[PDB]
Amino acid sequence: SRKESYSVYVYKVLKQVHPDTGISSKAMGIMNSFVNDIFERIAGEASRLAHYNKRSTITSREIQTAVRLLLPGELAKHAVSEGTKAVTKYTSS
Amino acid sequence: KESYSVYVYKVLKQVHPDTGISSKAMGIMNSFVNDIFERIAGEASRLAHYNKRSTITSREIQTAVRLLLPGELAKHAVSEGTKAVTKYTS
Amino acid sequence: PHRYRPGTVALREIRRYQKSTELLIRKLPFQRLVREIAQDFKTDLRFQSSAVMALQEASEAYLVGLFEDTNLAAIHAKRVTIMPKDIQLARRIRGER
Amino acid sequence: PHRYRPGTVALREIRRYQKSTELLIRKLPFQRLVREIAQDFKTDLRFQSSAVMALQEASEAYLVGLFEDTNLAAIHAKRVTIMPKDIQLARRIRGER
Amino acid sequence: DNIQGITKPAIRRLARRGGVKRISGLIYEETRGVLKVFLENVIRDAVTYTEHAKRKTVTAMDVVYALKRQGRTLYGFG
Amino acid sequence: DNIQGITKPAIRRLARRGGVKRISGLIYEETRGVLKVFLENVIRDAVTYTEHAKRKTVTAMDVVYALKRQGRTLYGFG
Amino acid sequence: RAKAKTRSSRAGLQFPVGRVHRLLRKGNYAERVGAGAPVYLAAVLEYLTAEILELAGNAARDNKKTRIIPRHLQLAIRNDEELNKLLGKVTIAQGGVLPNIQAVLLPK
Amino acid sequence: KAKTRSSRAGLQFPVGRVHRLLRKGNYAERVGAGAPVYLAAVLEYLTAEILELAGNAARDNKKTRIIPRHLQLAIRNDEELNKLLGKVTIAQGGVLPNIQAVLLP
DNA sequence: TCGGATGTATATATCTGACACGTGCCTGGAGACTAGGGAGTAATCCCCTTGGCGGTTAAAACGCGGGGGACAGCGCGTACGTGCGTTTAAGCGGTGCTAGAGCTGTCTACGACCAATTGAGCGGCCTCGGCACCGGGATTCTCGA
DNA sequence: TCGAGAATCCCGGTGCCGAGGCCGCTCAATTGGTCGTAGACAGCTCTAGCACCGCTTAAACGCACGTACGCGCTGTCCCCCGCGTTTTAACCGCCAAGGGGATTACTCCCTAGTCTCCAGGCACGTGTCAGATATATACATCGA
Repeated sequence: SRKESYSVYVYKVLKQVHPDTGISSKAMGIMNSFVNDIFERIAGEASRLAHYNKRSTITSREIQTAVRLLLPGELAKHAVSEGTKAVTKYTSS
Repeated sequence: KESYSVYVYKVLKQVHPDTGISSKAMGIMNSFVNDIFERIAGEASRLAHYNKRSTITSREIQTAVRLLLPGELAKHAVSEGTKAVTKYTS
Repeated sequence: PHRYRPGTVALREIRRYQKSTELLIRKLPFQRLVREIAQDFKTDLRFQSSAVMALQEASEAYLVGLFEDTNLAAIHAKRVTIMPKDIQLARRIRGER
Repeated sequence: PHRYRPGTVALREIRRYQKSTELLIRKLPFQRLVREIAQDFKTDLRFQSSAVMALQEASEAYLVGLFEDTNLAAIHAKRVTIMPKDIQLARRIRGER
Repeated sequence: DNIQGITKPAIRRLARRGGVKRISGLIYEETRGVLKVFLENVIRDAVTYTEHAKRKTVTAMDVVYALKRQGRTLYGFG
Repeated sequence: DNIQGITKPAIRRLARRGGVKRISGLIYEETRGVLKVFLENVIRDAVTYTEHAKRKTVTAMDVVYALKRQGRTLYGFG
Repeated sequence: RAKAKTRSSRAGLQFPVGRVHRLLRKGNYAERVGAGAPVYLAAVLEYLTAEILELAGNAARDNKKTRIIPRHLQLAIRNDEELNKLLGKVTIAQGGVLPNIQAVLLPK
Repeated sequence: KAKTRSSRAGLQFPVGRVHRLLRKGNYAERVGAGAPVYLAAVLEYLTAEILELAGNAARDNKKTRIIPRHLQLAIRNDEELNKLLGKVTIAQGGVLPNIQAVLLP
């Protein structure tokens, strides 16, 4: 039973933000369920967007539109900006 | 363009032989059929993903029907589905 | 001078507007409102007639549902008139705010 | 020989159970109720302690939200004590019949 | 503005369809506000849908998809 | 008769957590009824998931799925 | 070479087995689709359509009309206690609302 | 020699795992190269905001370890995160302490 | 407004049990190369959406009773807080143990997949009967008396 | 009770346009073969859910007394309904155009696919400190 989770990555994010804090096990299980829910939500919206336009590929445009649809205003703007920044840096290197 | 128009018309005539249906009512029926189809198919796919199954069979559709239809509706729907499956296999 | 008692001309029209399936809002002002609201999102937009019709139908259904809920709220407070506090009560219980 | 005036002990409690997170319902009675309800669907059906705890917490949260909604409905009616009509109004506005 | 195009008789007719006997004077402005909020919410999603398709026309599919996104599925348009 | 196992002070504690000052007598019975309805609805889907899984034990993940299908997403169990 | 008997006729249905199979395959629901799943789904859809059309025709007959209009659909959905909750979150275009006036509001 | 796609994008969340889950989820026939990067970036930003609010809410309680109660407080107190997670129940989270003004004497 | 008596954080020692850190290994994520198919680009061209003009009038805006309902004040008696003894049962700890979930090993029947091929379903054209509408009449609420 | 008045159902006559049927006529659903493989089936393991059993104690409860307030009654008064009068812009029909939403043809480049290897992350073991808990103290408040 090789169970996969987001423990290490979310811990890295916390150390990036708050270097002197920790996550309890129940709180970390809640984090994992939050990230899984958001991931499946965005992926489902992107799949719906691709199927609505007779398109058979999930690209960055679909994820951008999905995150613009689901997240609230300033959250959507910040998420879109950060995602575009990450995509450009990945493309450059 | 794909539409359940002739199919809904046939079902209507089978149930009410002397009853017509308007174009807007037919469009609403088509939208209802599409909505129920996508709902049941999504639930069946979700079941297959939960149970680590790569295919959707009559079991997944039956469980999706039981989930998405309340009470007597689910019972009669699974009855008709089982009847049709048994008729098709034989 | 025959004067109808205040109140009968309410339930009378209520029977009519529940028996009918009209849209109860003038199409051109609602289309203008939709164009104005969408102007704040993209400049120089075009709307299909089916799109504005669907928007009008959705707003109609939403508003009649909200009016039913606020009528229930006003009845609960031992009143006949609907007042805005009932509106925010219904919208808050419905999870909108 | 003193006595706390009605109203203060309600808040000494409302604050206590709002600032602290607990389950507020005895585990074994709720588990027995869950098993009794599930008996009507499948016979001799087993459960997991994690599933029982999940049902526990979901029921707690559902009732807490329902109690906030019904409290607000009662306050809307110029009242303080919550009546079953308040619960019915909250459930009808939320759409739960 | 154009929110005033939703006239007082329109609000009265909507309340009558909802089954309301007497309307207070403050209902109309609040109804206009809530209608504006709902229309903004739906139109945001519809316009994002029509941007994603690289289109400058808002079709009925965009509107029905936006309505379905907020759990307000609409039958009769495609 | 385990529906009475949810005692009156339990409903009182839940109301206090929700922020309620005074309680009527019928509140206990009404809350028992609504809780019974909610548990019946959730457990129906949980047992259906168990049936489709060919299992005889209701895991917490099935309860999470049943709650998610009902529009009440649950975090902290998977 | 034998006669091309349709799958819907083979299953004694009216809804398309082949079209539902194609939609299930192209809908990206699962990597593979079973043989009996389209038949079962077509049967369920046909039963639901039959129930909706039966109640709509009854409502139309109550209105002395022969052709079915969206108002009859709305009446059929909102009068039944199960189709209403199945379609509680949907709106029927031009269907209106079912007549309902609260007893408190009535005079005397 | 091998460099992970997460580091190549200057991110912490696994781009490879996101790509694999996009393939495995039957979401679409094909997955673009940059779609997993964008999705991982969005998830990383959302988690960063959630963890920041959880951390400073926990520090408000003089606790250096974040518990589900801190998560609930952080989500409910923020306007936009509350809107995003309005229909979400956090286990062992509790509710915001608030009493209506009419109830007070 | 205060003597004073509570459940309100505050100040400090003791376990202690979850938490974060070595660790190792195997398995999924990177590099490397093909190809071939989904998709961008280009042109086009025809639908349809925007725009605006004139006529009709149904609908909206406005003003004026005035009456019925929203709201404030009082009385009451009735149900709902509060200590309290108890008794009722609920967590808390320990073990038995066994149905049952989870992982393995065949291998078989079932699901793609591709080459005909054909009939069922879709697009366009009548075409007439359902239904909308109008106009006069019988019929049914209504509200002052 | 009741009758003039005002809606309201009803029925007959007229029009007109969508529902329905028919006729080509593509294209995608059917047949029929292989080809691989998902899970069907049987089996072994170990694990955690069920049952008991007793202990100690939280709390549920049934019962009293005081009283806060939920509700009904009285009264006021005010604002919203009903109707008549006066705009007015919504609606319908029409015409013009341009623009952009679907299409068809052509590359083309990007990702699925397959082979190889390695490093990272997850299961395991473990020393450690964040925090619950026990004990005594400042302290914002119901009655005269």
